[PDB]
This record gives sequence, C-alpha cells and structure tokens, in this order.
Amino acid sequence: CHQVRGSDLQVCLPKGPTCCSRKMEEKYQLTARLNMEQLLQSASMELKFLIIQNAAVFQEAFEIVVRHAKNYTNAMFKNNYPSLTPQAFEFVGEFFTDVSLYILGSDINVDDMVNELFDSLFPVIYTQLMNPGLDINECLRGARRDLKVFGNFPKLIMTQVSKSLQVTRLQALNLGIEVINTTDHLKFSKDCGRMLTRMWYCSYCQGLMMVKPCGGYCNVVMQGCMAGVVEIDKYWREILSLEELVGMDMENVLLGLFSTIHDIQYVQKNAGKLTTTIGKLCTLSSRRRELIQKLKSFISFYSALPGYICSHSPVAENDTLCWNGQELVERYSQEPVVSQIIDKLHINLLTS
Amino acid sequence: DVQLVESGGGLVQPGGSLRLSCVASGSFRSVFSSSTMEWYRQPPGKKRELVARIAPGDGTNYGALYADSVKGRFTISRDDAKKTVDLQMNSLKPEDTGVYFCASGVAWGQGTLVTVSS
Ligand SMILES: *[C@@H]1O[C@H](CO)[C@@H](O)[C@H](O)[C@H]1NC(C)=O
Repeated sequence: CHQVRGSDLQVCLPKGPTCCSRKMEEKYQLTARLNMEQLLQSASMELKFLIIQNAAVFQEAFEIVVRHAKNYTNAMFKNNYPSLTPQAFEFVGEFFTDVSLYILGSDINVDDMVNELFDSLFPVIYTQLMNPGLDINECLRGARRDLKVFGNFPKLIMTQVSKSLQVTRLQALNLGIEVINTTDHLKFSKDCGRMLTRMWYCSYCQGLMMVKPCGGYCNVVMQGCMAGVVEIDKYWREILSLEELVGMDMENVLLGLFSTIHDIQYVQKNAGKLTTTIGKLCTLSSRRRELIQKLKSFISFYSALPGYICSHSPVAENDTLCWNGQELVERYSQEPVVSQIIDKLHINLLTS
Repeated sequence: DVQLVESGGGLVQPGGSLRLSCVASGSFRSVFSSSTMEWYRQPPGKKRELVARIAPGDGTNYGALYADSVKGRFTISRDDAKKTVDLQMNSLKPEDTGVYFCASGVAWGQGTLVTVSS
C-alpha cells in the first residue's frame, strides 16, 4: 500500500491480504452515503428549481387583478354615481377585501359578499337616488331582501363570481417541490450501503489505483438500491394530470361587476310604487405552456434515476478490466418514505 | 347549463358575407330580453375588441352601436322570442379575420372562427 485515495472486515470481501482496516472501511461507508446524496441532489436540482421558479411567479401573479378591479369599480362609482359616495367606496372595499381573502383560502361565503354588497347598496340608493331628502337604515337592509328590489341580479353576480373565484382559489406545484426535494434525502437499506461501498471504494482496499466498477455491476447494484424508488415512476408520470389541467377570466368577471351592478337601473324602474310600500313598511397562459413543456422533459425522472447515478460516477460501462465488487475481472458476468410519496402523488384532485 | 352558443363562422373570400348567430341557452333565457348583447372579435395575436352592441328593446327600437372598422358593413340584430343575437357581416375584409364571441354583461360564448382569405 502506497498512497491510497489478517482480515476481519465487514464490507470488502477479502480475497487475501487487504490494504484497509475496519476503520478505513467505515470511512468508505460514510463517504458512499455522502456521495449518493450529492448525486441524488444533482439529479433533482434542475427540476426542483424549475418548479420553485414557477410557484413563486404564479403565486404573485391574482392580487394585482383584484386591486385593479377594486379601483376601477371605485372610479366608475365616483364618476357615474357620485351621490352614492363615499358609502360606495366603503362597500366596494368590503367586497373586494373578501374577494382576495376567499381567493387565499379564508372561510368566506361568496353569497355573503354579494348579499352584504346589495344590503349595503340599497339604503344609499333609496336615500340618495330614489327619494333624496340614518335611524331607518336597518329597515331598508331588511326590505332589500324581503321585497326583492334587485330581482335576480344578486343571484346572477353570485354565480358569475363564485365560478371564477372557486377555480382561482398551486397545491400541485408545491407538492412536486416537496416530493422531489424528498428524493435527495432518501435513506437506503444497509445492504445497499454495503454494496455501494464495495462498488465505489473497496478496490482501493485491494491496492488498485485506476480500476473503475463495471457498468453492469453498477446497474445490478443500482436496480437493487432503487427498487422501491422506481415504483414512483408511474405515479410521477400521472405530470399528465397537470398537463390536463393546463383545459384552462377572473379579470373580466371582476371588471364586469360595475356594469352588472349599474344595470340600479332595474330598481329605479320601480321607484314610484316601491317608495310607497317602503313608506308603509318603514402571457400568463404562455407561462403555463412553457412550464408544461419543460415539465414533460422530466417525465422519466424516476425511471432514468439509476442510470443517472451510474453514468455520473466513474464506471467502466464497457464491462472490461473492471471492479465487480470483490475482484478485478476481464468481463463482468452476472420503503415508508417511498410509500408516503406514492400516497401524496391524492394530488392526482387534478376530478378537469 | 347556461351557454351563449355561436355559429355561422367559416372561410370566405374578401368582399363576401357571413351571418354569425348566437343562441342564448339555459332557463339566461329569462334575462336575455333585459340584457345588452355584444359581439366581440379577437384577431390572431391581438387583443379582443368590441364589434357591435345591441341594447334591450322597449318593443319598438334597439340602440345599436358599431366599431368604426365595421360601420356601414355589419348589422347586429336580436330575436327575443328565439333568444338569439345575430351579426350580419357584409363586404368582408382580410382584417375581419378572427374569433368572434357573443357576450352579455354576465356571460361569454366560446366563440366562432371567421377567416377572410383568398
Ligand atoms: C388599487 O387598489 C388597491 C386596493 O388595496 C390600492 O391599495 C391601490 O393603491 C389602488 N391603486 C390606486 C388607487 O391607484
């Protein structure tokens, strides 16, 4: 034994003498673990960054649309119904506040936002538009619904916005990040670790300097190490469910709200009789495409993974003058965490 | 299901004519007569633009508006008994190529392709 880069070992099969002790054998074992990890990391890095990219972009891309619709709706009220301000500035704000909240997962009932909107809207119409000239507010809020002053305009808006706000209310992007990030942390069996050590490092224990492991030996070893991991391939390919969803807006619906609200005109068509009774009573899509394009190029990630480890490590794919795990030969002859990834790949929710 | 359903799109030569028809379906049929109906065009690689609008009628007249690009060539009409809005398109030009959508303030159709080419 020069520079290296009896017998009672527990990994390297000693044909005779050996250059390494039980302690250098344990060194070689931990560096195999570190090496496999780095290789898995490198395999998953480009895909991991791709989904991290788009998850950050797409998340920022809806709050802008809600702010823009709010200001447009506020401006249209200021310009066309100045007698309804500043009260309109308040119930418009109340509604679009709930819009964003509902988008981002809060417990918000859409039929409210619409109903609170029209419950807040009708008293100021009555007092300022229909019969110009505070204690009587609550009667008018109740008579709004008891007398159905807006007809089916609230229901129309309810269905218009509930359909668009439900679809907008990311899980799959973040889950892909979470499974792919799990891959570089996969713990393998102890037998796989002993075999990885024999494949990569035990040749140095026999005193060889340049000999590389046979590719065939690498595949038998890798197919044995990644036996549970390859089962994930079919669930990862079922990418396709994501491609199905991207069947796909909220801007037009929210921008169109003032027009529908203005068609107020219905109510005033009945101001005459209605007053009397109340008197008595009281590139985005382009980004989706490019993501799916790049994502399909990684559809074989879990099936190509054992070949990646073998190809991105020094091997004699020629299977000549190579290390078989215990001797230099002339020609080579012969789950929990995994199941959680399977279970999560639940998301295949993707019931377009 | 509530659907605005466009039809009558197709291929036509320059100077030809087409009639687009949009049918209001779903029991939207009750509000159609009180709804403004609109036709929009989306040319290839361009934004969607208003082509024609027709107001609700009082039984004697409809207020019709047209984009300047189609003025004197196109005619919007509506049949409240059938719940249809039609766009008669005459003296078609290559610039009239696009997907045509009927709309209301609450609903959009899926659109129909018009191609004006030799
Ligand atoms: C648009 O609306 C949002 C609502 O939060 C507001 O913060 C923003 O300043 C508005 N932009 C204006 C009024 O120019």
